[PDB]
Amino acid sequence: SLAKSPASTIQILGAEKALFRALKTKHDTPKYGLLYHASLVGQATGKNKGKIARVLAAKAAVSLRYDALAEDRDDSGDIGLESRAKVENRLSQLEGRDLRTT
Amino acid sequence: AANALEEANSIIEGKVSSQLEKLLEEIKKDKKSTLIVSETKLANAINKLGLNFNVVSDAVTLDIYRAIKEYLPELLPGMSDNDLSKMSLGLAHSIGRHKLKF
Amino acid sequence: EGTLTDHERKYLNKLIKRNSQNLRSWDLEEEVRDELEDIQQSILKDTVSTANTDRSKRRRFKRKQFKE
Amino acid sequence: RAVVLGGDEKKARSFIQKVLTISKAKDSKRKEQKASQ
Amino acid sequence: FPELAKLVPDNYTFAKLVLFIKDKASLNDDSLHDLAALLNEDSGIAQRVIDNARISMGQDISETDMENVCVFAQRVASLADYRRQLYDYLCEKMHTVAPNLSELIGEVIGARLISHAGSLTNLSKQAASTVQILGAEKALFRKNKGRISRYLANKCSMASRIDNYSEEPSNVFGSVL
Amino acid sequence: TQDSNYVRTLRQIELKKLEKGAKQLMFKSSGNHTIFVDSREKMNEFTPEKFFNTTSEMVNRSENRLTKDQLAKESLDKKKLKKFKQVKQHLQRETQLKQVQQRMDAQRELLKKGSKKKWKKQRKR
Amino acid sequence: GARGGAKVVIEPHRHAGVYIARGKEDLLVTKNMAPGESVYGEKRISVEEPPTKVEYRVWNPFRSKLAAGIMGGLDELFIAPGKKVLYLGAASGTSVSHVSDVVGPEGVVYAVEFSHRPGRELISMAKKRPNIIPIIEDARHPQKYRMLIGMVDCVFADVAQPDQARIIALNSHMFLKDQGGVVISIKANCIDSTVDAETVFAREVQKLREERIKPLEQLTLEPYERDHCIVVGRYMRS
RNA sequence: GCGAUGAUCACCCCUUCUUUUUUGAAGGGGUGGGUACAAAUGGCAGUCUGACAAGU
Repeated sequence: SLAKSPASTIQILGAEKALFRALKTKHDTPKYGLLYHASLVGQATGKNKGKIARVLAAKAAVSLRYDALAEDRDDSGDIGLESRAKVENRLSQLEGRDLRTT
Repeated sequence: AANALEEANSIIEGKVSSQLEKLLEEIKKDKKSTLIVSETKLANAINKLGLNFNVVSDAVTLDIYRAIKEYLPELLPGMSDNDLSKMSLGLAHSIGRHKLKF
Repeated sequence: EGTLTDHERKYLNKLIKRNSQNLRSWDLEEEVRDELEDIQQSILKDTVSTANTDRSKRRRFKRKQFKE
Repeated sequence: RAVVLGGDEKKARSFIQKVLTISKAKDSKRKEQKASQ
Repeated sequence: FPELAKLVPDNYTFAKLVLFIKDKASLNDDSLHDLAALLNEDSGIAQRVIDNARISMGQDISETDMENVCVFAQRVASLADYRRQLYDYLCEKMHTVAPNLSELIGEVIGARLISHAGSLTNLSKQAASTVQILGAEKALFRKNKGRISRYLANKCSMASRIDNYSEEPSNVFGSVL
Repeated sequence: TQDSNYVRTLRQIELKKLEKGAKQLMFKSSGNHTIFVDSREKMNEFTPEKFFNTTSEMVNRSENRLTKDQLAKESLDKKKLKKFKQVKQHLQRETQLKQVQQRMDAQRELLKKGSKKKWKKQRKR
Repeated sequence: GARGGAKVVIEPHRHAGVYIARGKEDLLVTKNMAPGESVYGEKRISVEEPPTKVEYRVWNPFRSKLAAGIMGGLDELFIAPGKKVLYLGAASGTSVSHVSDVVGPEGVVYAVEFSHRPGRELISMAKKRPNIIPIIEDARHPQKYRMLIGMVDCVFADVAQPDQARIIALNSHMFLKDQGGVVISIKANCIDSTVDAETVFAREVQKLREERIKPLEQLTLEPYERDHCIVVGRYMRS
C-alpha cells in the first residue's frame, strides 16, 4: 500500500490534520510530514529542509517500490545505498550555495 | 505436515517420492501386474524405475479414480470425512505458501 | 405424499395470498418506481459509462470490413 | 469567499447569527430606554 | 498456530502452554504428558493440541519472532504473579489500617471506597448520605434493595470513623456492626 | 474567490462520497433471461409460472422471486426517492466542481512559461 | 445513504443461504462466517438474536458477477448450504467469501487462482474462513491439484480466458458429481471482441454441450456488467 | 420484644337459552437510559504542486 503511493504523499504522510486544514482554508501546506525526523532532513538547514524532503521522498518511493515489488531482491540494500548517495550529493551542493552575496 | 508437503510437491512435479518407492517395492513380489495411474507424467516416471509393472494411464481409468474419490472416506476405515477435509485444509495452505515463495 | 384434500388446497391458497399480499408492501407502489427508475438510469449511465465501448465496438467492426 | 459546507457546520453557522441578532436587539432596546430616561 | 488460541481461552494458561509449545512441529508422546500435566486432561486439550499441531494452517514464523512470543509471554506471566502478591498485600494492609471497614464490607471494596473519598480522613468526615453516593457509581454497597444499601452506608460511615480516629484500631466494633 | 487546491479537495470528497452512496443503493436488473428447453412440445407448453414454480406476481419480481411452496408507506417510500436524489445531487455537485477546476487549470496553463504561438512545437530545456 | 445507524429488516431469499435486508433500500446479504470484520470493506448489518450478535455482510452486484446473477433472477443456484463448491478464477475473497458464507461451516469452497499477487491476498482471507481451501495453481492442469480436491457438488468459474470451456471441462470431468452444477461467467470480449456478444454466448453454449454439460438457462448481467452473461448447466455423464 | 449509633419517603406486552317464575345456566418478556473496559479495513476523512534551478 505504501509502494503504490506517489512520492508527494510519502512526503506529507504523517501531517494530514495540517494538510487538509490548510487546503480548505487557503493557507500554505506542510512540507515535511513524518519524514521530518529522518537524519538527512535534520542535516539540512533553513529552506533546504523543504527541498531535501522532496528529494528524499522521491528516492524513498524508488527504494520502497523495489523492496515491495522485486521478485528476487537481494537483502543488501544496494538500491537504497546508491539512492542515499544521490541525496547526499544533492544536500552538499544545496548547502554549499550561499544566499548572501559574497 | 513437512513430510506431506514434500510428498505433495513430488506428486505435483510428476516425480516419484522415496515413500512411494518403498510402497511399490512391497508389491513387487507379484509378477506381471498392471499399474493404473491417474496422471500420465507419474505413469511415465514409474515406468523408468524398472519395476516389473505394466503402467497404464488412460482416459477410461478416470472413471475408476472418480468413483474412488467419491467413496474415499468409506474406502479408508479409521478416517472420517471431517478429518480428510481438515487435513486437506492444512496441507493446502502449506503448498500455497511454498508456491507463493512465502 | 400429495394427499391434499379440498380443504388443504384452499387453506394453502390463502397462505399464498397472505404471504404474497405482505411482500407487496415491501415491493412498493408502481408510481414511485416510474420516478425512481428514471433516477437509476441517470445514476447508472455515468458511473458505468460505456458510451465509449459502444463506439469501440462499432470501430472494430468497421475497420475489419473490406472497403471498396 | 464562496465555500461548500456540511450540514452540521451550517447549523452551527445558522445558530450563531440567530444569537447575534437577538443580542443586537436586546442591546439596542436597553440603550433606547436609558436614553429616554 | 491459530488453533490453540481457541482451545485454551484462559489467557494465563494459554501463555504457559505457549512457553512449552514453542514450535508446533515438535510433538512427542513425552511432551504430550508434560502438556497434559499443564492444567488437566479433563478438557481433553492435551490430545487436541497434538492432533491440531500435526496438521494446521498456521504459518511458521522466524526464530527471532518466537523469541519475542515467549519473552513477551514471560513478561505477562510475571505480572500475573506480582498482581496476586500485591492483592495479598492489599488485604493485609486493609486489616491494619481499616479493620472495622474491611471486616464490614471487605478489603477490596473498602479500599475502593477510601480511594473515591481521596483518603480515609475524607471518608470519615462525610455524612452518611454522601458516603452512599460515593459508591453509587460502581455499586459498592449494592425498593427493599435500596433500604439495605442505605443502611449499609450508614454503618460504613461509622466504621470509617473508628478506624481513622483510633491510633491502633481493632476489629471488635466492625464485627458487631 | 477560491483557489485550485480548495476546489480539488471538495471534488475528491464528493467522488468518494458518491462511491459510498452508490454502493449503498440497489439497482434493479435489466438483463435478458433465456431458458433452454429440450423439445418443441416442451417449448410450447412452457409458462413462467411452471418453470420457476411460482405465482404470477413473483414472476415480475426478478430480484426476490419466492417460490409458491416457500410462500405457503408513503413517507417511507418518500425517503427512497430522497435517497436516490441525494446520490444524484452528489453527482451534480461533482460535475459542477469539475467544471470549475478545469477553468482554474486552464488559466494556470495559460500563465505557464511557453512558446504559445496554440503551443508552438518547442522542446523544454 | 444506507448509513451506519440505519435500521433494516432481514428476510430470506429463494436461494438458501441468501438474504435481503429490507428498509428503505433492499440489499442482497449473506451471514458472516467470521463476524466483526469485512474482507473487502463491504458494509455489515448487525442483528441481536437471543443475546448473541449475528452479523451480516452486504453483497455488491457490481463487484461480484454471481451476485449480479441473483439480481437478474437466477432460477437455480447449486451453491447452497452443506455443499462442496469448486471456485475457478478466485482472484481474491471478494466473491469467494460470499460463496463461503452461503455454503456455511458444513460446506467447503475450493478457490483456485493462478497469479501470485492476488494469490497472497486469497491466502490472507482463507485464514479467517476455515471452510475455504485455497489452491494457488493453474486451472488448465487439474491433475496438479487433484490430491487436494475431492468430489464437489458444483463448479463455478469466473476465469476470463479464451479457452475457458476447455478449463471447465477438465475440472468438471475430474471433480464434478454426476447431475452436478456448472455455473459459468462468460465475458464476450475476452473470447471474441469483434463480433456481437450474442454470437459469443451461443458459441459457448455449443462447447458445453460437446463436453456433456446440459445448459439449463442463460442470463445477461446488465446493468451490473456489459457483454457478460451467466450460463447454468447440469453435468450429464450419462 | 423498634428508632437521631437514623424511622419515613422510565415505556410497552351486555348476548343466547330457560322458567309455576320478578327463575336459573352458558358466553415473566421486550424496549429505553446510566457507568467502566475492549474491537471495527465503521463515520468525520478529502492524501500538496509539477519543469525549471544554479554558475560564467
